[PDB]
Amino acid sequence: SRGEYVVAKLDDLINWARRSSLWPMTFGLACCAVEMMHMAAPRYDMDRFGVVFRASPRQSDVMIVAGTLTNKMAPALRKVYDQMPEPRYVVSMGSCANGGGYYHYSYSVVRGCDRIVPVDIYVPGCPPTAEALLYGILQLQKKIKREKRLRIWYRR
Amino acid sequence: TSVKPIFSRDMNEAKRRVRELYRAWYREVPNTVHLFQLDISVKQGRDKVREMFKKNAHVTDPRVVDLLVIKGKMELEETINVWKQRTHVMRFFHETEAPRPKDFLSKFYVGHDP
Amino acid sequence: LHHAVIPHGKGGRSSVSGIVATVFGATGFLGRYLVNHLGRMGSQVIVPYRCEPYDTMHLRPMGDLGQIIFMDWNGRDKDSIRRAVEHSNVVINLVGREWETKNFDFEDVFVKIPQAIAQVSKEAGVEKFIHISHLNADIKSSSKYLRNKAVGEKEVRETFPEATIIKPADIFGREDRFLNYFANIRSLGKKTVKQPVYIVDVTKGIINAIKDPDARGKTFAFVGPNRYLLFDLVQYVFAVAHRPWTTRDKVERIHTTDRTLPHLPGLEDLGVQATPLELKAIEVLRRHRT
Amino acid sequence: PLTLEGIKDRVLYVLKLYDKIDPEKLSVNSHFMKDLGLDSLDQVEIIMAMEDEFGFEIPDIDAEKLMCPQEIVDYIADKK
Amino acid sequence: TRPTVRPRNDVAHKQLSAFGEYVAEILPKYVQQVQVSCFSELEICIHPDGVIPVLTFLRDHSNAQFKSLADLTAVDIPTRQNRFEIVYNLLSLRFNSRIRVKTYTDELTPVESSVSVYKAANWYEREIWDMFGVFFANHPDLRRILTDYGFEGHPFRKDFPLSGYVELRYDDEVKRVVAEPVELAQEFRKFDLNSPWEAFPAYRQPPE
Ligand SMILES: NC(=O)C1=CN([C@@H]2O[C@H](COP(=O)(O)OP(=O)(O)OC[C@H]3O[C@@H](n4cnc5c(N)ncnc54)[C@H](OP(=O)(O)O)[C@@H]3O)[C@@H](O)[C@H]2O)C=CC1
Ligand code: SF4
Repeated sequence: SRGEYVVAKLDDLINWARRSSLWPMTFGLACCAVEMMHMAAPRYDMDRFGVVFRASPRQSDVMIVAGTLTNKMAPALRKVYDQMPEPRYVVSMGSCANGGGYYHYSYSVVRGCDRIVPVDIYVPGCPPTAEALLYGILQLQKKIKREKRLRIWYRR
Repeated sequence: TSVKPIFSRDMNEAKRRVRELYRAWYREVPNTVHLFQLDISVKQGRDKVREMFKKNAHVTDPRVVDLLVIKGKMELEETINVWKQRTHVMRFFHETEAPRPKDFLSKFYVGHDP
Repeated sequence: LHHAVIPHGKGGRSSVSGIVATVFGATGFLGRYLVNHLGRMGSQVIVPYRCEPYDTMHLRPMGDLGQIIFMDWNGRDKDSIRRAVEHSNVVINLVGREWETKNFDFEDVFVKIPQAIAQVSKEAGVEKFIHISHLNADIKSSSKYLRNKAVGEKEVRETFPEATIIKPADIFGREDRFLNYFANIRSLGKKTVKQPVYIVDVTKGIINAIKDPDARGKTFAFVGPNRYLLFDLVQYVFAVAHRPWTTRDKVERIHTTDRTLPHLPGLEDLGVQATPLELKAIEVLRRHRT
Repeated sequence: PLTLEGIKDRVLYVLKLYDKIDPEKLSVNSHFMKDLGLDSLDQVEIIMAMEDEFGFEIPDIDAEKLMCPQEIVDYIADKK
Repeated sequence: TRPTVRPRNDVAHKQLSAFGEYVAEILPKYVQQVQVSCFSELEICIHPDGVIPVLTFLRDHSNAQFKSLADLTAVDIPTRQNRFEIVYNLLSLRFNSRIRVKTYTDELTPVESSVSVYKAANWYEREIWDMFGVFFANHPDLRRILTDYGFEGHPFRKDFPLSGYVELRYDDEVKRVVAEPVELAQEFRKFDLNSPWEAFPAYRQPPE
C-alpha cells in the first residue's frame, strides 16, 4: 500500500517533469512551417511553456510533422524519426499532414502521415491557427498527465 | 516516311549499346550491395537484373531500344552515385507479396479479374 | 452470415478480407509480426492490452484507417475478455511471460489464462481458435516452463476441444530473444541439437491455417530446416558477430533438450515454403562494432 | 612462361567455375552459342569474366565476334 | 460594351500584325503560322528543325531583342500525329512584347537543346524530359527532377492516370518503407459537367 503510494507520487513527478517543457524539432515542409514560426511569435509564445524550437534531433522531445509529405520525403522522414530518444510523441499539424488534404487524390503525395509514423495529436486546419495548435499542445500535455507508466510497471 | 533516328543505324548498334549497358550493370552490382548494407545475395540481384533485361525482349524499333539504353544509363548513374537510398533498391525487388497466381481456380476464389 | 464479411475485390490496405481476428498479447514480438501480416492482408484486428498506450501506439500505424482497435483486459477477470470476444470471427491465444514475477509466477498464467479465454470463447461460439505453445513441451523433468505448457495444451484439448494447438521451435527475427541472448554474453560447452526456424514463414503459416479450413483440431509444429549443432550455432553467431533476465531457468531452456516429432505436420505440409538461417541471419547480424 | 595452354587451362577452370551451364562439355570445338546453347547474355557475362580475370579493356565489338573458346584464347594471345 | 468590358489596344494589334508578317516574310524556311490573338499577344507556330536557328535569330538581330525566357511547356494533345507542343515564351526588354513560339513535336523524334542559346532553358528542359519524354539530344544533363528516382512513367501525360500506380507505406516485417499497388480508400468521384448547347458560336469547328 505504501509502496503503491510511493510509486504513484514518483510516477506523477516524472510525468510532470516530462510534460513540463517538451521542446520539439520543427520539421516543417510547407506553409504549416510558416504557421509554426507564427506560433513562435511574440503574440503566442512557445517559450512560456518550456517549448523551444530546436533542430537538434537527438534532444527532440516530441516531433511536429507539418506540411505535405511526399514520396521523396518519406524515407528521410522516418530516418529522422528513428534517431530520436525513446519517449517520443507526434503532433500532426495541418490538413496535408493528417490525411493528405487537398493533394489527396494525387501521386507523389503520401496519404497523410499515418503511413509512416505513429501519430498522437491531430490538429486540423489549413493552416491550423496558432491558437488551435497551442490548444493541441495543451491537450498533448494532458495526455502526458494520463499515462500511469510506473504504476503499470509496479503491477507488472 | 523519313523519320529521324536517335543514335544507331539498326538493331545491331542497339545490341552493342545494350550489351555495354549490361556489362556496366553487371560490374556495378557488388559496389552497390557492399555500400547500401543490403539484405540479398549478389547472384540473386544479378539474376533479377538480367531478368529485367529479358523482360523487354520483343522490341524492334531502334529508337525505342536506344531510349531504353538511355533510361538504363540514367538509372545506372544514379545508382553509382549515392543519390538513391535503401528504399529504392528494395523497391526494384518485389518481396511484398501479393502472391496472386494465374491459376484459374485461385483466380476464381478471389475473382472479378479478366 | 451478414454481408461485409465476405472478401472484397483484391487484398490488402482496405481491400477488405474475410476474418475478424481477436488477438491476445500482441505487444510481444510474434504477435507484432502477426498484426503486421494481418494489416498487410487488411483484415480487422481487435487487440486488447494492459500496458501503457505507448507500445500499442507504436504498433498502431501498421494497421490501416481504423482497421485495428485497442481495448483493455486484466489478468484475472473473465468479463473484459468476454467483452473483447463479443463479436469475434477468429481468436488467437498468444500470451506468456518467460519468467516468474511477484504477482504472476508460471502458475495460473499458462494454467488459468487459456482455460478462462477458451471457456468464454466456447461460450461466445468462435471458430478456428489458435493457441500457441512451444515445441517439446512435455510432462517430464527439469522444465517448469514446458510442463506448464503441456498442462496448458491438455487444457486446450480438454475444454474447447475444437481448437488448434500449435507449436514452433526456437524462432528468430529482428527482435529475437535468443539471438540477443547469445550476443549479450560476458557460456558452457555441452552436447545439444537444436533447430531454429525463421519467423515470417511461421506467421504466414499461422495466417494460412486461420484462414483455411480442414486444419481445425489438428496440432501443428514448426521445424528448422537444417537441425544442426548447438556448438556450431554458437560458433557461427560468434564468427558472424565478428568479436573473436538471465535466470537458471532460461539457460536450462536453451541448453537442455530439443528433438523432432513425426506425429504432426511441419511447414510444407501446410503449404508454406520454409527458409533457412543463413540469409536472414546475415541480415539481422548487424551491430558488430563502430 | 606465358604459355598458350596454361592460359587455356585457366580459361577452362573459370568455365568450370561458371554455374549456369551444366555439364562442363567443353572443347575448342565448342562454339557455345547454340552448339552448347548459351544466350548472348551469358556470352557477354563470360566475356567480361575473362576481361576481369586476366584481360585488357576488351571492347565489345571484337569481343562479340569471338563466339568460340579457342578463338577467345587466341584473341588473348593476339592482344596480350 | 462601354462598362464592364476589357478594352483592347488596336495599336498593338496592328503593330504585332506588321511585326509577325515581317518575321514570316524574312524566314520562309520554318514559319508556318503567325497568329494574333484577340487579346494581342503574338503566336508563331514553328516546325521543329529551326529551333536553334530561330532562337539565335530571336535572341539577337537587334530589331527584336527578346532576352527574357519564359516557359517551355509541352501540352499533351492526342488525336495528332505529332502530339506534344514545345512552347517557348519570349519577352523583349527594350520593347515590352510577348511572343509564344509554339514548335511542335512527336513522341520520339527529338528537338535540339535550347541551353546552347538560352541558359534559363536548362532546368526547364530537364523537367519537361522527366514529365513527358520529349527527348533532348545535344544536351549535357537529362536527369530526373520533380519525381522519385524509383518512380517512372512520365506522369504528366494524359495517358497516365490521376492516382499513380505505386503507394508507399511502412512495415516492420522488412523494417522499411515499401511500395505497394494503389489502394484508394475513396473513389475520387469524377463529375461529368460539360453541358451541351454551344456556349460560343464563333468557335464552331466545321463538321465532316
Ligand atoms: N523462445 C521464444 O521466445 C518462443 C516463445 N514462444 C511463445 O511465444 C510467446 C512469447 O513471445 P514473445 O513476443 O517473444 O514474448 P512476450 O513475452 O513479449 O509475449 C507475451 C505478451 O503477452 C503479455 N503477457 C504475458 N503474460 C501476461 C500476463 N500475465 N498479463 C498480461 N499480459 C501478459 C506480454 O506483456 P504485456 O502484458 O506488457 O503485453 C507480451 O505482450 C510465449 O507465449 C511463448 O510460449 C514460442 C516459441 C518460441
Ligand atoms: S494544411 Fe494548408 S497551410 Fe498546411 S501545409 Fe497543407 S496547404 Fe499549407
